[PDB]
Amino acid sequence: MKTLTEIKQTPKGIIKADESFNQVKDKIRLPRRILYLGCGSSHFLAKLLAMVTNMHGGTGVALPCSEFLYSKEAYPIGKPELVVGISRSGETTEVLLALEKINTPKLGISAYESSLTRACDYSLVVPTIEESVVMTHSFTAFYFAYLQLLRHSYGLPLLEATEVAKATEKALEYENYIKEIVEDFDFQNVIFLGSGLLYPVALEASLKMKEMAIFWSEAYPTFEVRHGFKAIADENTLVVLMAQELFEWHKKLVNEFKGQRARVLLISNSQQEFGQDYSIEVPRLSKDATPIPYLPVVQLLSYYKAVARGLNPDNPRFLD
Amino acid sequence: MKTLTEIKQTPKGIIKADESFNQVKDKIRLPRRILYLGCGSSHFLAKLLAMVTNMHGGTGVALPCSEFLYSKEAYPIGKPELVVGISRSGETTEVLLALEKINTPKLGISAYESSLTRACDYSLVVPTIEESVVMTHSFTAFYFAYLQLLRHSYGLPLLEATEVAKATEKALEYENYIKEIVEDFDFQNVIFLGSGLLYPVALEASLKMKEMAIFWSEAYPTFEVRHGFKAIADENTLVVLMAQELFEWHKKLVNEFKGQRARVLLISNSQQEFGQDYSIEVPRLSKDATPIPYLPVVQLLSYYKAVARGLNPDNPRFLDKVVRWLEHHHHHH
Repeated sequence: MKTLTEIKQTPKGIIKADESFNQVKDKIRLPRRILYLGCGSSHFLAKLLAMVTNMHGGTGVALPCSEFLYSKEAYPIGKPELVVGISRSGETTEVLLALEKINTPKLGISAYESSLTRACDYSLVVPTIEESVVMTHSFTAFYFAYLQLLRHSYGLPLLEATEVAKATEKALEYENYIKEIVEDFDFQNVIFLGSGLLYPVALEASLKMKEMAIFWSEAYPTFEVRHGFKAIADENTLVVLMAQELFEWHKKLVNEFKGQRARVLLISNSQQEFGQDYSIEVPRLSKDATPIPYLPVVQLLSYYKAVARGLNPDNPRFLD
Repeated sequence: MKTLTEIKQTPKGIIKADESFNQVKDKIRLPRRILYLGCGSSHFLAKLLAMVTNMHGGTGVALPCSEFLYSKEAYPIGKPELVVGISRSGETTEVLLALEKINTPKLGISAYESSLTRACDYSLVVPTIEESVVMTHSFTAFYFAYLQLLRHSYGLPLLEATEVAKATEKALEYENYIKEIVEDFDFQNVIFLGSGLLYPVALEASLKMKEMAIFWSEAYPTFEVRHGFKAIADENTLVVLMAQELFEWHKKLVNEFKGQRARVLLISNSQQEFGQDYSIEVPRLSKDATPIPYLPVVQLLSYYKAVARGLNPDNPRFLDKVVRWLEHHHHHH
């Protein structure tokens, strides 16, 4: 199955991403104020890219293309120096249409030379090929290429792509364990939790669940979940807590979910024993690269839950 | 049930909101750059307040208080001229914690004089009383109260509280029809849709479903749902599409959901035949005040779905009336 093969191509995708970055690094100088536009997974990727832009001392704003089209007055757009359009195919109509409205320099991110790249001042084509309807390793690949480009543009040191790729290899090693979780626990809904850069990862993981498994999935900033959303967590809920650094509040939060009889998978960059039901540790990376190894974990989890439900994640109902 | 009663108090909340505004209008001038901080319902309210700040030509940013505590560098915060903390009780620990780290002027929005109001430079206290763990009419009252303060600060005409309140009187007259939807369709999940100011209303509605009904509910910017999310809508799904203005893309979207066998409830300020299964027309208002009548409606829908499932929305399982943490990690003495 394509989806699984493509998830497992993640380490090679990082290497391709570094190559794509290198090809464009002197052609494209990312400015400080950047607007990011995408749909579906590419919107959650836009959010991630906006976050790292802020983290490096710029101003990053993301919104869905249709909100830019119909409700831009409601959003803190300001005066971006660059607008980034994102589409895996490069043929997403809404992205093309949003960018047509814009006279600002534009950059297109895609897996293909496409309408999108051909409509922009600049293009970052990351040739991670996916035949699945569901975006997997391309999300991660686009993210890494853009990370390097941002770092290069802001005069920061580059990351070591071999090191990042290796982190995703170590994450993919948890495949058999992830299978086991899906076998051990017949969960009926799932809550993904993350803060900062792990929040868009939570949003994307929850989308993988919807698309691949037609499943009840939710995503929240880590501690925000206590404020009413936790009501839907019980003995049939898996809570996937993702954190780069852990502190006493995460211990309490795991225990609060366990008190409602939910089971907790803790995914972290650091060993921490909070009594969680399941644990996956991924290698520590720089602050900005940190989310990268979490992606193939949640992609594998989503894939195996869809297969358990007798579904084909390569071509989901209703989806183009 | 206190929650029904409190939802029905929405008109009276608008008047009280107008009076809280009048009490502070000459003491507080809102600037152009404002950060909004809240949690749960008050976070979704913060998103609404940020949006109207942008609409009125300022810069409004909103994030959950815990994201400000632990991940603020990820957000386009900038250099706000005012930070607004929101908490119905005024005792939500994360609001106090976030505000303590801020040196800029601070405004507290609460239903009570409280830790929050004491910790801020200025306070917008709106005395809507709610006994339910679930926030309802206080959301709408705080919203209207702040909307006045923004227009006043920005030298704009004030809204007419009386007209806004009558708008919600009309919305509430849909109570019977709302039960009928619930009686009619045993839906197993719900998707709320809205664009701009109606998108936070969609998030809030979907939170009311979680809290009151312990139910599978989702919320999206209207046309964003098309990108993969629509996969979970089938014959067991109610799609609640809310829109001020209605156009051709709205028609195609309705039909796309119909083709998946879902049923559609259309809440709008007009009466158009788009193929929907259910229809609710709410009074038209100024563009910023437009979301106000939609709130009672989705609160009623959540309430009636809860009651049909035999649940108690005044005191949902697990939920805490005030969401708290130990505030000071060492008691200094």
